[PDB]
Amino acid sequence: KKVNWYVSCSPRSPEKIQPELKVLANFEGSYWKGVKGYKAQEAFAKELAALPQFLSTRDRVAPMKTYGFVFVDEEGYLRITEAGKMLANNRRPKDVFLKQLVKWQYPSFQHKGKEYPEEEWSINPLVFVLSLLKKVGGLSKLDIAMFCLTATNNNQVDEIAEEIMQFRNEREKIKGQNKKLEFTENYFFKRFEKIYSHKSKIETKMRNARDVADATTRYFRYTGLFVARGNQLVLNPEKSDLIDEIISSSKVVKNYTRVEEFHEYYGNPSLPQFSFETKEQLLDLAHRIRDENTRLAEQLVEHFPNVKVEIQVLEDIYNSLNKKVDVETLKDVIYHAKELQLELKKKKLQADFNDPRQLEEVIDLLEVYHEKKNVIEEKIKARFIANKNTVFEWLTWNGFIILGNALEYKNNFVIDEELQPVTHAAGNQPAMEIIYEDFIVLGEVTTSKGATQFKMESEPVTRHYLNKKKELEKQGVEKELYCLFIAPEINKNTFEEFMKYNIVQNTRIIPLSLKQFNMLLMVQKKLIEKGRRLSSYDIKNLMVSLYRTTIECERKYTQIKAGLEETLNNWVVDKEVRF
Amino acid sequence: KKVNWYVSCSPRSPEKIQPELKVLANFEGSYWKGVKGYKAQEAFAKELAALPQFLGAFSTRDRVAPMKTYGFVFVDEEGYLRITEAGKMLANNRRPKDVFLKQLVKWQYPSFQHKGKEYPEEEWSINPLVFVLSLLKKVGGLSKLDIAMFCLTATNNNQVDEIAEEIMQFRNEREKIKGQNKKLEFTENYFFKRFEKIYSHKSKIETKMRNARDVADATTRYFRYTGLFVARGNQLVLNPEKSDLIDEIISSSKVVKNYTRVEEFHEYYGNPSLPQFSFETKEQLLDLAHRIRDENTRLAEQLVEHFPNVKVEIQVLEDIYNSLNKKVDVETLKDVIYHAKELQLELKKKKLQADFNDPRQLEEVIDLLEVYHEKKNVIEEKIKARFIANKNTVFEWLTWNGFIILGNALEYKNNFVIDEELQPVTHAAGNQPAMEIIYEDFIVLGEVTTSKGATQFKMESEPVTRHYLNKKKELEKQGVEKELYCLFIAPEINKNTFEEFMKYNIVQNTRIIPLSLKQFNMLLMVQKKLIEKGRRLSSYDIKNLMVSLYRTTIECERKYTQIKAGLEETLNNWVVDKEVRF
Repeated sequence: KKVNWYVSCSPRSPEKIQPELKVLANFEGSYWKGVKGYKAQEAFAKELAALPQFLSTRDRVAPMKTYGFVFVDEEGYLRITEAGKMLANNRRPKDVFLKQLVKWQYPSFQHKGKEYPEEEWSINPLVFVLSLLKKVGGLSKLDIAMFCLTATNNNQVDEIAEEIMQFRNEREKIKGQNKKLEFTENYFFKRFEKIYSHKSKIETKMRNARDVADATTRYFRYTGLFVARGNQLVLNPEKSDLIDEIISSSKVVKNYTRVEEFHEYYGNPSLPQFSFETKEQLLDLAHRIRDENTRLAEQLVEHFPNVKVEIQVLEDIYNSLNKKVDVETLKDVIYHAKELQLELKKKKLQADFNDPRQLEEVIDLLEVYHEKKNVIEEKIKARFIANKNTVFEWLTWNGFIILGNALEYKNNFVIDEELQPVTHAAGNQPAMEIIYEDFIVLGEVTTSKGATQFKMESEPVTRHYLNKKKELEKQGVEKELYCLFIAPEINKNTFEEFMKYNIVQNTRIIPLSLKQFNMLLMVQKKLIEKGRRLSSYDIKNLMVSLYRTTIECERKYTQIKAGLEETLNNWVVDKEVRF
Repeated sequence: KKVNWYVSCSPRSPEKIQPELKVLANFEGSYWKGVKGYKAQEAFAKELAALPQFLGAFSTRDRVAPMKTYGFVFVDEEGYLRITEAGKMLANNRRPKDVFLKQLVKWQYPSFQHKGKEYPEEEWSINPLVFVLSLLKKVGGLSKLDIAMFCLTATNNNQVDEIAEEIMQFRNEREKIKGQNKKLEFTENYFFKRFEKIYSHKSKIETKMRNARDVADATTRYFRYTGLFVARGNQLVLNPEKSDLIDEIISSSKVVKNYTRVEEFHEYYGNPSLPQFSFETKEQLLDLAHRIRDENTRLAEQLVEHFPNVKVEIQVLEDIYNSLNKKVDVETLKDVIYHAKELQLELKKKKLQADFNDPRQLEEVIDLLEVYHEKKNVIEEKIKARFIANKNTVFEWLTWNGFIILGNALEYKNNFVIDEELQPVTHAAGNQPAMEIIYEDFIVLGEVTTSKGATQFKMESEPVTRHYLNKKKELEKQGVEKELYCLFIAPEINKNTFEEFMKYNIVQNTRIIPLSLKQFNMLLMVQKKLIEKGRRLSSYDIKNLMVSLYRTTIECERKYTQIKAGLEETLNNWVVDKEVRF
């Protein structure tokens, strides 16, 4: 028997399921089971690796089964559930996840019989964590790896809440931040020992837990039910009504041993049906969010006219309802309108940033990346669920939000409903794309150094830029394209290589040290103190200048290097603030 | 400016330095530089050629250069030949692997031998052996090829992280490539291009790659000699019994700046006490001595019931440690520790007898021996994938495991070199049999070759008979009264080689017994089946085999095919006698 439930790491973040599932849907109706199925699994594996997204079958497909996107009918054919179809078509993907993860239970068709007896097992894991959080405050990745994976029954909420509360109480006693880690780590080894070389073996289970707890946080956050506060998973205050209804109507259905019958329920993305899902109530919910958005916008359009973008998009979303007023159209309007709200929140950060303490938090946090590896990991884990690399992307992006005037601040790393970081940008994408009135600036960041940096950033960066420019041409968008490449320490060979690309291949890649990126932030801080702020033109100008310097200066590493410092300081001084 | 360091292949194996150095030390205080130097260098070359090792002058500067490179010797400001303290130790044959360990650790570029324009401080600051220690801590093992590709062209101690990085990636690229032949292509291609960036063009980069390979070989031999590294398969790894020493070596190593002036530099480099290690006090040397004792006592105690031939080592340990009843000084302790490790190594040879109770381990030696019936290219390929050593050395090694498996010897004396985990390094010298197996009341020399036909006759007739007659005179001389046999093993025994030994047996009173590889394995097969049944060969059974085969060689009709069939029958008789299933 098993004693933990798990969220697979294939992939670690949910948004990567969609492209694989889209490819898998093409094998619907293929023989899939045993030896007669080899030809299809083989053809799939292969058409799958051909994605830009990837440049063993049973291991990738398993999560898709587990979340009831797909199954194998009794006579051996691959089937795609209604939920799978919707996700493959990219229809309201986070709602599809929310509803599947809410119905997720043990036992199930995947996890039944011998290894999963009903004496031990009866749990909806997502809804467990929702109930559990109603008691405890939030749960770090380690809480979850420690305590939650091992829970096998919805009944164990209180027992497990209590036991966590005590672990917090026995840890408050241990003085020394160093000594607290020992206590925690030893408690971890012991608790798992009760439950599962002796020494090296339990440690490997503890490793596995920490991995699976990361994935868990990422999947649960993608639902919009949970968010991050600091390094703690907690409930989303905007979803209280829903979470309630979810806890109330939850259940472990007993009919899980026959594949067709089980998936008729578990594959159904309309289930569970919630109380507000009527035409009447969906209209109210659609209107309600329009009001929230109109409001947010209206409080911001004086100081920050770049919100006219969102305003126009809302008009476009809602205009559907002049054509159709059915349940389905309403759900799409509501989904899109919440995405658009999330865009509005990115623009509201612009306003939050008129507060020097808020602006300074980003500066100060960015500063941390000057410190040594060990101090980096420490101040991060204490403040964020996502790892340091992903947080650097997050922070830089906030930097561009500080500087203002973009029509869109397009993070390519994943964030949650409270704009907190989750997952880094995919290999085929820059970390962010900042879209202005008449130019576009890509953000490429890294924390890697020396020979390693060249390895890792040279080709990706130039390729992203060249791919992006191709796409603008294709779409006939006629804005200049720059790329700011930001690192705490830029490696000489990396720098020279982008220089080569700028003059030879006509890229506009501008390397700025972290120190230099920060000066921009401080510059904007001081402007705001004096009731002024950077314009779209100021940023354009800075980008044009620094690029000009890259192609016009003598082809000597320290020549260009000081040339950038030169152009930079020109622009700095120009804003007529000293220090 | 040079881009690689190097271990000379003169000699390729480090144990051959000692006798040269001993001869060379006789020339201490001789003028050695330039034109007045000619007389001395020539007297030396001549004395050097007199050794058993150069029979079975030329450029000296090449014989002597490694002795300069490792700090055994130098030419002083006035141009006289001087032997450093390390050289003196090694000449006298005191703790020679320790001497080597210390000199190779201190060894650096740049140096007194390797300085100036060819070796600029901008590019060069490396201790080669300590670099490979560091590197291995990251990548686990390094094949010769690895060493050829990545290591010889490192010129700075700080390149470790970088080269580790680069290797892991190369291993990740290679691992994804499907198909053995295509893996080889990529490997050769990566190698080719890498060395192109560093140095008929194609054939010039390939000479460099070949050299790199050869130097990698000598490198692994010298490094293994130190005991710091052992072989696992065809990989050089760190010796896990040496974690602590390795870490201390890494921490305290350095490239000293005072290399330009000869006397000053050698006062450091020729000092066989440097570097001084933490445990090298009387107190901690005592603990180290006691700790090795306990290792030895333990392995001897888990053996002595079923393998009472470990009584030899038990007694020798006693003799070694009883020195400390008389003196406990740092020097006596270093000697005690040195010998007790040597003796530990003997205990491990006796432990193999126990490991071999496991039918799988036994069978591995049979199947490896079995590979030498294949074509030359199959042999090379199957041995390069499993050993650092060449297939000729590995054949001596397997034959010797063959004798361990048959059991009962007081001593299994490999004359070829093995490392601290008993893996093979270097074939036996031309003036020795490959092994000497010593029992209670008889001795068996083992001579083996992979050679065939006229080239086997040419190579073997005279050295085999000469080894036998040298050993026999030496026994008489020492009053050791045991009969002396030799088993001569080859995959295919040449008619003329055979008849030559038969001739020497009956005319010159040798006891040379040539067995085919096939017949050798048949013995091991027999002992295997005896073990399956709770039995095993005794010392008697072995003696009986040797005596009988010998008798057949001198008693049978003097026709080649008669004696050849006589051996088969005697062998089959002894096999039948053992009552096993063939």
